Amino acid sequence: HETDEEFDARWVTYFNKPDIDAWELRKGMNTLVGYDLVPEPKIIDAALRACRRLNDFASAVRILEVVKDKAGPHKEIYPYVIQELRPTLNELGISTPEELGLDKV
Amino acid sequence: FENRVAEKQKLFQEDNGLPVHLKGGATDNILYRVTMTLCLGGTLYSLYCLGWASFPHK
Amino acid sequence: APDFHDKYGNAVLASGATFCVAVWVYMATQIGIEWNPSPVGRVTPKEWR
Amino acid sequence: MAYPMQLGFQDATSPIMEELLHFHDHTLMIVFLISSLVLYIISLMLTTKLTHTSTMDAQEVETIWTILPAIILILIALPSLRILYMMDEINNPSLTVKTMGHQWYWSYEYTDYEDLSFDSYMIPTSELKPGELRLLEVDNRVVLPMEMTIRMLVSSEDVLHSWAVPSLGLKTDAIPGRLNQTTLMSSRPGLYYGQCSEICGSNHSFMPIVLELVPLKYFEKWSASML
Amino acid sequence: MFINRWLFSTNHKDIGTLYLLFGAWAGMVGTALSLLIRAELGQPGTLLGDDQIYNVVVTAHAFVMIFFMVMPIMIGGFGNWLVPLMIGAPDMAFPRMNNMSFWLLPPSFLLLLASSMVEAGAGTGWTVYPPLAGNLAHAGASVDLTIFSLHLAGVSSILGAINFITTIINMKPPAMSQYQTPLFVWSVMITAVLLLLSLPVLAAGITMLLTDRNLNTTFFDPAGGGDPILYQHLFWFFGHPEVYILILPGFGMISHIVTYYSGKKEPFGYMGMVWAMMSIGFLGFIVWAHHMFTVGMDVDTRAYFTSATMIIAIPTGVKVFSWLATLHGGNIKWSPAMMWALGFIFLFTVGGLTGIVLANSSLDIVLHDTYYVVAHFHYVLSMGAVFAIMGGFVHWFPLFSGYTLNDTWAKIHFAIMFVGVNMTFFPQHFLGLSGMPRRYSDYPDAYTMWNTISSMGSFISLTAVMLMVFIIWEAFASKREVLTVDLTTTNLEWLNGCPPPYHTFEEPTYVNLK
Amino acid sequence: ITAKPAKTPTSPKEQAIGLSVTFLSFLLPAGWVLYHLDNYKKS
Amino acid sequence: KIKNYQTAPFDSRFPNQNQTRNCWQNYLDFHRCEKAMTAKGGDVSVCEWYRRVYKSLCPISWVSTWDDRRAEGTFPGKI
Amino acid sequence: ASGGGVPTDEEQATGLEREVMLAARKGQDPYNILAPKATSGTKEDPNLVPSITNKRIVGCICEEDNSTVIWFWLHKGEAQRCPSCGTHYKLVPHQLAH
Amino acid sequence: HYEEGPGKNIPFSVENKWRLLAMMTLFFGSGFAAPFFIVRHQLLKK
Amino acid sequence: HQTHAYHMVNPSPWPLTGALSALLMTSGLTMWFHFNSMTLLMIGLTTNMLTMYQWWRDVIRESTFQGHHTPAVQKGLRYGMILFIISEVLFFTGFFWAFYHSSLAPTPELGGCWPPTGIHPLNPLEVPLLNTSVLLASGVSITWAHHSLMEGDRKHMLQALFITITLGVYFTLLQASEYYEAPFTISDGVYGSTFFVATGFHGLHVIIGSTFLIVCFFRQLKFHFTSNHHFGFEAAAWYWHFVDVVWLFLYVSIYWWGS
Amino acid sequence: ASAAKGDHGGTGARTWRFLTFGLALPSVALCTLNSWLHSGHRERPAFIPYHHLRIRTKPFSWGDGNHTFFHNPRVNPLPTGYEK
Amino acid sequence: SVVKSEDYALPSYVDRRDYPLPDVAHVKNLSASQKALKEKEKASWSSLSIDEKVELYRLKFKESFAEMNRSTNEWKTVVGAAMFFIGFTALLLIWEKHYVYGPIPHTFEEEWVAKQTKRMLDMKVAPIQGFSAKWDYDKNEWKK
Amino acid sequence: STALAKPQMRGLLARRLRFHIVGAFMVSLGFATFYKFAVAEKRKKAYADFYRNYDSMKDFEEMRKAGIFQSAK
Ligand code: HEA
Ligand SMILES: CCCCCC/C=C\CCCCCCCCCC(=O)O[C@H](COC(=O)CCCCCCCCCCCCCCC)COP(=O)(O)OC[C@@H](O)CO
Ligand SMILES: CCCCCCCCCCO[C@@H]1O[C@H](CO)[C@@H](O[C@H]2O[C@H](CO)[C@@H](O)[C@H](O)[C@H]2O)[C@H](O)[C@H]1O
Ligand SMILES: CCCCCCCCCCO[C@@H]1O[C@H](CO)[C@@H](O[C@H]2O[C@H](CO)[C@@H](O)[C@H](O)[C@H]2O)[C@H](O)[C@H]1O
Ligand code: CUA
Ligand SMILES: [Cu+2]
Ligand SMILES: [Mg+2]
Ligand code: NA
Ligand SMILES: [Zn+2]
Repeated sequence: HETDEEFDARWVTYFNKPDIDAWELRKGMNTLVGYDLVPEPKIIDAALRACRRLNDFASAVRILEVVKDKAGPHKEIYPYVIQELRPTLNELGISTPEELGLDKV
Repeated sequence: FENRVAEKQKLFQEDNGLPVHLKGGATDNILYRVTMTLCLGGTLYSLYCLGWASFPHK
Repeated sequence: APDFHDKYGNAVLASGATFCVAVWVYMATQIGIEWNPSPVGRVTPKEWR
Repeated sequence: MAYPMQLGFQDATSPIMEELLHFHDHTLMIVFLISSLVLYIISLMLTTKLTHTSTMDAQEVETIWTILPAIILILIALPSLRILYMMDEINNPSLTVKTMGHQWYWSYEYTDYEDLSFDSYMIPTSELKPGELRLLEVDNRVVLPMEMTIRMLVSSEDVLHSWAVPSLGLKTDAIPGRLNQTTLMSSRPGLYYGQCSEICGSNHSFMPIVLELVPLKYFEKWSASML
Repeated sequence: MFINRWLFSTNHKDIGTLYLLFGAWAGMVGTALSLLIRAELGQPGTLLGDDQIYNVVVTAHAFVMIFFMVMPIMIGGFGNWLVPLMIGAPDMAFPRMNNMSFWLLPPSFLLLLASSMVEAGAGTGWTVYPPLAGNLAHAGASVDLTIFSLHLAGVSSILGAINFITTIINMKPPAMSQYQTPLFVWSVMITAVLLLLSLPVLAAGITMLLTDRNLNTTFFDPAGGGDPILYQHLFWFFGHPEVYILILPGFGMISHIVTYYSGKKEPFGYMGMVWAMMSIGFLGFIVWAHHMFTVGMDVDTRAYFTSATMIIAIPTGVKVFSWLATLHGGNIKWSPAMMWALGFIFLFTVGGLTGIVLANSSLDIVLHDTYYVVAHFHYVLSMGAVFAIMGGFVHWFPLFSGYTLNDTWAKIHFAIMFVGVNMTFFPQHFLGLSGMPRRYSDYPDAYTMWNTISSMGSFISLTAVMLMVFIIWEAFASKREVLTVDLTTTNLEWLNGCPPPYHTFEEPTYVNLK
Repeated sequence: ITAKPAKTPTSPKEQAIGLSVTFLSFLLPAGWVLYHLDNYKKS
Repeated sequence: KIKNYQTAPFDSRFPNQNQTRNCWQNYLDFHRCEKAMTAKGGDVSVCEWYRRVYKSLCPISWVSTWDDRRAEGTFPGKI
Repeated sequence: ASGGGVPTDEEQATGLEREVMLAARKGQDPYNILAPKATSGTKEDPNLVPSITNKRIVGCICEEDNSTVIWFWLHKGEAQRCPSCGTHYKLVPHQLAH
Repeated sequence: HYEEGPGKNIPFSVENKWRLLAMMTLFFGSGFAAPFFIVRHQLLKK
Repeated sequence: HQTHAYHMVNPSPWPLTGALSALLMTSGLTMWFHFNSMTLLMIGLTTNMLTMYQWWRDVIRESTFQGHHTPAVQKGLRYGMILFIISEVLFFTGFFWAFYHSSLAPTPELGGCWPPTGIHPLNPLEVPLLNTSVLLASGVSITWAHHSLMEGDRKHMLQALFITITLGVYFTLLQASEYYEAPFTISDGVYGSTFFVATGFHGLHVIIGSTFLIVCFFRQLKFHFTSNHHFGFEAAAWYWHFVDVVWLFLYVSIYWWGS
Repeated sequence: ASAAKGDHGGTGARTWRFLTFGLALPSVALCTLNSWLHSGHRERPAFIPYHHLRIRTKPFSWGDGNHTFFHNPRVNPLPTGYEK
Repeated sequence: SVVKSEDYALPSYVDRRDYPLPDVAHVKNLSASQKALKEKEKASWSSLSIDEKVELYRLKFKESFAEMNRSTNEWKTVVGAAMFFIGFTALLLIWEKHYVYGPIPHTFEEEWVAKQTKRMLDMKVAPIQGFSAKWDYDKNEWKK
Repeated sequence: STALAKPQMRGLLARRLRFHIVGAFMVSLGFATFYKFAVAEKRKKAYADFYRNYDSMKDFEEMRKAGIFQSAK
């Protein structure tokens, strides 16, 4: 169908809609995690900033958890994504699940 | 004959709580009792006949 | 809070396995079941006629 | 006959039964491969935390899993049907023998020349001679010439039975009113055993078949002595 | 009120519950008969008596398991509970006739018990072939009682088929086409078409047997120009469709279970699944004489029946691979129902493959009327139809009852049964290849090791059946009420809660056409 | 699925009673018949 | 004349597993021939091929029953 | 010789049959015999779902020829969206018979 | 109307788990026992 | 209150009395065949008739008198009747298969011929041809009755339906006389077996179909049918055409080709 | 085929009554004539106790067990021949 | 918090790794301090404490991914109990052998089997592969 | 410290599937080769070797001398 970059750009556009509502935030994340991919940092960045516009800190943490979950046994993917998102995490004051202790079973 | 279906419609739509098989009146109950008595009595008799037929008779 | 499996799982696994092996070995060897294995390498043929 | 702990077919006594052995090896390889592949793919589908739950297009893969099974079926059917038509080929027998099933024994008629017939009953367990086989020996064996094409004709004088000798690859139903034909050819002398193969009442388990294959000259003297 | 509700029902859920209870009781009868078979065979010699008592037990075992356990549970039980809910219908089309399909089954079962109590029983095989089943070799009432038992079970199922086909064609939401109905509903529709067409031919054949036995007809008697083999054609024209009737609702339940516990909204390849069930239903009417390869048919007929039978592997393979593709990528929930469905995919595949071996008429000469056939059909029945029944029972018990099972106990139950059925039936392949016949109360000594193991497996399966009764007791004893069920957006039967109210869909669903 | 805690919890002792009664319901009548087979067969 | 008979040969009229009609036809042929020969004054020796074939193929009880029914006047085939 | 004497449905139909007949004459479908035609399904133009109570089950065939139907309860109040395609639905409760 | 809800949509009571155990014992145990008693019956004839 | 068009049926005893009637008829036939007694069979036949009467009575109450047969319910009953007829076609197919099996390969016991030695078939050009003209004529008169009903013509519906029933009765009386006059019997080997079981089940269906037509006649006398709503008449007419077509196959196969 | 008739325009009650009285009932009357013309007993053939006829494997459950249900003494012999 | 039977047709909460953002919050009713926390969440999240951030997470969600995905010791109970019940089965088989089965036939006696084995070798049972093929007729012993 | 490289993030399930379906195919071919050598050809060679110099009269004479026959002493 479409290139990787075209797919990524549609998803960035989706989450960047300024007046995205809570339902659309959830619909987007719950649809995105059905695909055979871990979303690119630029997609996650847009989704986290949507959480910020929706005043929803908890869903921002949950989205970081679902990035780690989608990587499965590929343990190198989540730390990479967190690395790429650190400027956004610092800017928005988003703590990672690990910083909150929410990676403990 | 005259068309008396409207009379039967009134009878069978009367708001009396009766199920359809009893809604014609007292004759329905009698015929039900006859049917159910013959069925249940006949079924007991069939079980007696099985008891009889399950053993040899010399 | 530990659940039933945390508390008793090790004991159920060890006891069930030990019991199962013991009682099937006893059944298979001690009560006179005739398994009729192959005579090959086991039976010394004997004159019959 | 079968031997203890046996896993597969009795060794072949006839060329058609050898053909069936090789055909079964071919088909069992396929059965093992497909069963193992399904078990393996189950294990593969069940052993990853990776997910993909959106709609999956089916059209492409359904070509694979209709075409490959169709090819496999053809690779089974081709040797299967070759053997089927071999078994049916014209062969010109030297001898015709009839067997009639009864409750619960077999009778045999050899009426090409003389009026020869007899009954064949299981040896009771209490009367077995030392080394004889429980439920398989008979009083009067079906003596036949080895290395010769024999027409067997099978029928019944009461209920259904079925006349079977596994090591020759034979099983022909015994149907009253019907005369079913099969061909028998042993490559070897010896004693070849079978058992009634259609439920026929109280002693279905207890009406076996024992063929005794010997050289023609011994068969001819046996036949004459049985008149 | 109790009589009105449970003897005079016109409600699809209560009638479904009646069928599940009847089928569960029949399954205990059928399990007891299977233990008697394996007790007789578990050591060499004679335990109970000669082959007459033994084959009365074998014949009843098959009739009970097929007509009183599998078909009532799958079609009467799961079909009545689930089909109306899955299409948003308020009941079956003929809700009162539906009740008579249920109430014909206790009389049918009574006739079968009676057949075994009078005279010396019907020791015929579940195929009831003459002349053994005729009035000289089976004089007296037993075989006539068996025929009448089959007549009543056949009327029950023909009326039930009429009801299901009518309900599924006529009572969907107006916007829902047949290609928007769930696969279990398709599997029940197809099964009902097979029942409608096949059971009347069985009824004709067994009526001809009844008149040869009692009215001096000679349909099957050569003395009057009849033919025992005609009865075999009429019986097997029904009997091959009958095995697809036994498995197709199971295929439907397996598609739902695998979809659900894979966390998917839909099965892989829906139209291929519909195609494959229809193809299997159609091909299942043109193959019956593979039950007759040793009767003396012409070679070209044997070749046809070999080839037509093998082609059924193609649509069946599409279903197996589609279940594997439904697992693919799933968020797998290792529930007890999923374990039953995964066992089904593998063990049904094994049994189907030994069926393909048997389809080769040349090889079937040596395998027919041996335990290789018994191994084939118990892989597809005890490890196929029964595994789909147990997966569907564990999955939908909370819907029907409103209570949950203990999942750890249900996994223990699956583990015990899995060992037991495989230990019972796998060695029966060796017994068949090495020539052990069917319907024997005793065997030549060489066959002892595998008969001993097979009987030990049957006792393990007994332990699992006893445990299943305790598990159902524990659930009703503890009363853990259901709260939330996931995936209701693609499993409509759960959306009215657990249990659903007596009347559901009094206001129909809204579905538009766009 | 989620569910409420049991309205009438069945303790391990209660489960052992239910399990034992269930098993004995199946095993005692069949065992009685099979134990007495010889008594039946010759009669 | 074409003796050294061993058994009944393959007959293309009856090539399948069910040989009932082979037995029947040869029994009829023998007895039809025999009736023809005895009538016009002739030798049943000319019927011998059919005799040998039906004796090879036919169960003894079938032949016996058919013989009994020909003697009784109840044999349903045409001779 | 065509005579009369056979009642018509207009004359003699009764009960629910008569209710359905009279509603059809008016172009009304209180007993849900026809499939409703979708709107554009936006939030400004939601699909309007009649009900005699305050919730009704919707099935959404999100795209033409989908075999999967998406089922959910629609409640009285603000429009809700199909969880698969997002198309909007709004309950319109009313009085007696649809 | 009729009773609705868990434990009420069945023809047997689950109000007391021990009465239920007895009823389930009798129900499933009678089906399992019947073939053994029919075999006994067939042996005691002849 | 419901807002669909389907019929929720009142709880009914007739499924149970019908099922018990089936137990009594079958155990009754067993008692008659083996224990020289007709008592159970007579009870079963009586309870079966009572069950059928009250069940179908209640269907008339539900539809003519209570209005529950909306078009959706009527469409379901059309499918139900079509599927029932298909099941009956397959029942007869088993008896046609038996007939062609036995007649196409006549065994030595028959003489190796069909008809068997000793069998003297009826002449298909005599009463069997008359029976064929009678059932074909009744298919024409039931079609006249149907169009009369649709056109609102009470008198001619009743006339045509009476003629149809009369012809069904004529067929049944003719067949009963032919049974008595036939020189062969059900015990005359497979010729008698196939002839009397297949024509006998057909005669049973003629009696059933004639009874169904008589029910429709009296319902029509009582004005139950409207010119557009009369599914019980449609079902009886479909069943009657099925009985006619089965007879045409019996006539061509057993009476004509098999003679 | 178009048979040889040819009405239509509208298949209706008047046409089906025309067919009933103009073709169907005349055909029944013709066949009734043809039948009640060839009736009158035809002689019964010699009795021959063929074994594929007069089957008795179980007594019939009525009468003396040896008479068929619609036994006609004139034309139905028993296994031992015609009644007297 | 408390989910009720009569809530069955309402949007519900679920912890599923494939449905990360459920249809409702885990906790819908808020105390005074929880209300003030949701107000503080409208300002910079850098000003929330770790504990405030955990509290916001636990208002929205019940279990974290690590919690909902945890493994358990249930397999030990399942396998162990299954082996117990399979073990119990052998008790049934021991009972059957003791009380139900009589002696087996005399053809399984050692001497009978030795004579029957010689006779099978004398008639060359399965001489190509199955049985007599394993006997060395030249050395009069089983092939090694 | 240094940054982490960008790993593959897309199609991880499909890549796993492809690799193991190929691996299953290679294993299937290996098994078919093994089975042909260990079962099918073994059986062909066992029957061919048995019959290559087989003397049926000698076999008969051994069986006769062992006393197995009814028809031959
Ligand atoms: C649920 C029950 C059930 C089912 C579904 C089946 C399904 C099949 N059966 Fe079976 N069968 C019985 C129950 C069943 N059978 C019973 C009870 C008997 C005995 C009757 C009696 O005598 O009492 C019997 C007997 C029987 C016989 C007669 C043997 C004899 O008596 O000598 C034959 C012969 O062809 C047969 C064949 C098959 C085949 C080919 C299928 C096929 O439908 C199976 C198709 C499935 C697969 C092939 C597996 C999945 C496919 C793939 C993974 C694709 C790739 C595969 C290939 C390329 C091969 N069965
Ligand atoms: C030993 C005994 C053996 C059996 C003997 C049977 C004897 C005779 C039985 C004859 C059958 C009588 C059937 C009477 C049905 C009456 C009810 C009816 O006809 O009901 C109709 C619905 O059809 C419906 O259910 C249709 C429902 C009935 C279909 C029946 C088809 C025949 C089945 C008979 C059994 C066959 C057995 C074959 C055995 C081999 C009512 O709807 P309408 O007509 O539209 O009216 C409404 C209008 O008034 C509104 O304006
Ligand atoms: C309330 C619902 C209905 C309940 C029905 C209960 C019916 C009970 C009546 C049974 O009576 C028996 O009937 C037998 C047969 O029916 C009789 O046997 C007799 O009947 C045969 C039939 O005529 C004779 O030929 C025999 O000589 C003779 O044994 C027998 O004397 C008598 O005890
Ligand atoms: C395939 C289904 C069955 C599988 C295996 C069944 C396992 C049997 C469980 C026990 O059954 C009991 O066994 C006792 C023996 O242990 C029997 O008592 C019998 O033997 C006792 C000891 O000799 C006497 O005291 C009693 O009076 C006498 O009834 C008793 O009747 C029977 O209920
Ligand atoms: Cu003879 Cu089985
Ligand atoms: Cu089949
Ligand atoms: Mg067979
Ligand atoms: Na035994
Ligand atoms: Zn949608």
